[PDB]
Amino acid sequence: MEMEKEFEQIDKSGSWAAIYQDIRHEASDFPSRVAKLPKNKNRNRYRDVSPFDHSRIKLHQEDNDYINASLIKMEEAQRSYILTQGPLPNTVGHFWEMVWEQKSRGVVMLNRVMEKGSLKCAQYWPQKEEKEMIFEDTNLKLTLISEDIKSYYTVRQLELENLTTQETREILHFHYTTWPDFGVPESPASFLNFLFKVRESGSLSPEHGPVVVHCSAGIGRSGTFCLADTCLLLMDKRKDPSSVDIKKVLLEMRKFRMGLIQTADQLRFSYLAVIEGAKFIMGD
Ligand SMILES: Cc1cc(C(F)(F)F)c(C#N)c(=O)[nH]1
Repeated sequence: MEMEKEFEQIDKSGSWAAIYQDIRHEASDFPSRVAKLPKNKNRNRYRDVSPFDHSRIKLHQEDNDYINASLIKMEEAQRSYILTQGPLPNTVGHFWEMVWEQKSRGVVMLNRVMEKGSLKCAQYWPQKEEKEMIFEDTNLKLTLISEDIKSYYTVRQLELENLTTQETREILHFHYTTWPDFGVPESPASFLNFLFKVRESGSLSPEHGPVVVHCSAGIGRSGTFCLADTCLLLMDKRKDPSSVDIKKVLLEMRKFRMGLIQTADQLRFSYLAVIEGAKFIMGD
């Protein structure tokens, strides 16, 4: 069924909440024993959003290797992603340790530090060039190199130093600053423009570690980014582009982290984004 035809029949019958509950019913359910140990209690932003044990990202430390982050591997597509929660006050050093240890090139942030009059994350990168940050706990220095503020997003160059060794690496911060407080955007055009800006940078390419992607909980907004990116990749890759089924790709991705796409509005938007993206993909 050409994805767009399925979109029209679902939209006309008014059945997005219905379809979404079905995906939630067939989703995998694996154990997250480590996320729940008493010691890890202040490392989780939300009581009901946890990394599955089989796919969790482990820190290289002997003390406590735990972070709320999952490795998502889409095999046929040849693309991996790290999905994580917005850092907390006491996990900002762990966040930057993960970026270093996994060799990531880019970080994608899809929330504002404050939304709905509350804090969704910590201010985990420097606001100014001359005022760097040290994370004592993980032996790291982070420096703002450059900022490029656009209408729908901001792009930043950061330098990360492991003070243990004196090695430095350049990290790219892609910040989508315009998701509305409520709901999803009206047109996917600015979100697709943003996705392609991340792609262009090399941040999603196989010669780097996996990209790190986060929103507040790391499952909603994040899930949409990854779902859209994987579905366009497979359309470009397969012999039959129309054999790409969004529902199947989602369920495959939910094998690695719980709860990816949190509302039927967000599922509906992910179809829109892929559909509009296929005009590019397909020679246009
Ligand atoms: C079973 C399965 C499904 C998918 C799906 F396409 F759906 F995402 C991929 C990918 N990529 C895979 O490697 N195995």
